Amino acid sequence: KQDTFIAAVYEHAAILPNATLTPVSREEALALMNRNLDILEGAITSAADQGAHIIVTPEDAIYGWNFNRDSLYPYLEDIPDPEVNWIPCNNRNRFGQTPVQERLSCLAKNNSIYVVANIGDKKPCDTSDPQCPPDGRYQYNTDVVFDSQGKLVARYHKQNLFMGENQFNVPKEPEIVTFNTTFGSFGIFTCFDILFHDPAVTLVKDFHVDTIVFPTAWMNVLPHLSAVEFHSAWAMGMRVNFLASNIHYPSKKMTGSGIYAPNSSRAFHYDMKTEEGKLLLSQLDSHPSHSAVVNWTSYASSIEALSSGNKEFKGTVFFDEFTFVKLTGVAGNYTVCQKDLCCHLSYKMSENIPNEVYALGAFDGLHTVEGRYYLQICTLLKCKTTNLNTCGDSAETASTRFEMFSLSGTFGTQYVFPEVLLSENQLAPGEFQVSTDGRLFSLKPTSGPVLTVTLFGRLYEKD
Ligand SMILES: *[C@@H]1O[C@H](CO)[C@@H](O[C@@H]2O[C@H](CO)[C@@H](O)[C@H](O)[C@H]2NC(C)=O)[C@H](O)[C@H]1NC(C)=O
Ligand SMILES: *[C@@](O)(CCNC(=O)[C@H](O)C(C)(C)CO)Cc1ccccc1
Ligand SMILES: *[C@@H]1O[C@H](CO)[C@@H](O)[C@H](O)[C@H]1NC(C)=O
Ligand SMILES: *[C@@H]1O[C@H](CO)[C@@H](O)[C@H](O)[C@H]1NC(C)=O
Ligand SMILES: *[C@@H]1O[C@H](CO)[C@@H](O)[C@H](O)[C@H]1NC(C)=O
Repeated sequence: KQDTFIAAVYEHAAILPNATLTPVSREEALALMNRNLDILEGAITSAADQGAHIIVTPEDAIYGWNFNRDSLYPYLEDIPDPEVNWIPCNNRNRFGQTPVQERLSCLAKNNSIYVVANIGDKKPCDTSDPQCPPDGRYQYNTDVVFDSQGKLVARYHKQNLFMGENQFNVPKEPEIVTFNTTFGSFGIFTCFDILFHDPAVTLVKDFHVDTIVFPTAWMNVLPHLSAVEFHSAWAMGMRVNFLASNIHYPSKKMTGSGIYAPNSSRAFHYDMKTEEGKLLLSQLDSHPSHSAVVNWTSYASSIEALSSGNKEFKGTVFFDEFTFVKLTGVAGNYTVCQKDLCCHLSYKMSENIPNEVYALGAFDGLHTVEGRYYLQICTLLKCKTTNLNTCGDSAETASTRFEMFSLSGTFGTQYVFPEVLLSENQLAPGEFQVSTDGRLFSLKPTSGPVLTVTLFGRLYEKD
């Protein structure tokens, strides 16, 4: 047992297979995957050379995301259950046709570092299995973890597939996967999983993991679902360490990797301008200590409305119709409600920028586009233009700094993720805090202009 460790995550500019009309050969698939593994090896060795205990690499980092069932097939391997007790590097012939697992095992062993990666699983089946797909096998999006001896210690099949992941199957039941180390208990899940209850919430609530490792290939959607923004907020809301390893592909708005602790981001990377990968390291506590449990409706339910006779308007945020009120002065106090959710904001801007409009919004309803999930959100955000019809649209930059803010709401859930995002998609580590009574508030003037301050709530039972 050790009290701290060094975490590493790598943002990877993947080598994508070329567009072809029919499946490539096993041999071609393996040659491509090995070209990606050559680059990941560079990151793994560099991290180990700086004393890292664990490194995470991204979802689809080894073969990309452009597949149907058949074009994916040659990239797949049969990945056994870790209960078999297998070190591929030391016993390479135990299960045949497993060169990717072998190389990952050797990378972990030779650099004595835990290695988290995402590859593809195939599970052959018969018609005797009533669930067996017509084409004779299951295909899974699969995280694998190898320990510092090269032993396979975790295998996780992605539960919540994103629209367009037609090449993979959904597992029969959600797989709750953990692995224990000398530097804490770890849980694992993948990209889209972060928006759902199973396995993500269960790992924290039932299995009490200290840290999440998180391969992802996330497409950023402002104002609330940029990777570094939402991932760091989830970590703070769930009170776990969080190691997010993302694909680097600006063409599809993929960039946003980091290492996040319960109180704050520790390192983050965002880059839409280059095609470079990036390795991040940071120290973390093996067993983070926590403050008291946050009651998200406590302060909000205790006060009278901060404003009345609001001039309210409708605005669209990522396809959801929020109820907004405009912030008129350089300082103010507003309350706005939609159905069961009332949202309260107190603020003071550093300067009124005349052509820049900010609004406070509330949403309480079911999201349906690109996925189905129930939301309660209170948001302060920079409107894209001066027109109120653009409040909620994607806004990349702003000029208004804030001297103070305090946001809260009457949430009917205890799963709330506190987000703060500054202009140019920068996080604000150490500049804000969450109180026990559910207030997201500033500790000092913001170091840069504000894109949003948001409390993003999930009511999993209403999905
Ligand atoms: C209404 O908003 C104002 C900000 O414009 C709040 O003012 C307080 O400002 C002082 C600065 O001297 C801070 O110390 C406090 O932190 C601010 N408010 C807090 C903590 O609530 C004012 O309090 C707001 N009204 C409320 C909350 O009823
Ligand atoms: C990944 O699961 C995609 C998840 N989708 C997003 O990042 C999406 O932009 C939001 C933020 C969840 C909004 O709906 C993996 C993936 C990557 C590429 C293609 C398909 C799936
Ligand atoms: C894709 O084709 C280009 C051009 O011939 C080639 O340089 C590259 O190596 C190819 N990649 C793969 C995976 O075949
Ligand atoms: C592991 O190191 C040994 C050194 O002899 C060698 O067999 C192999 O090339 C190495 N593999 C990796 C992936 O580092
Ligand atoms: C949270 O606070 C509200 C209002 O103060 C109270 O009614 C509720 O019982 C509290 N819930 C928990 C779980 O502490």
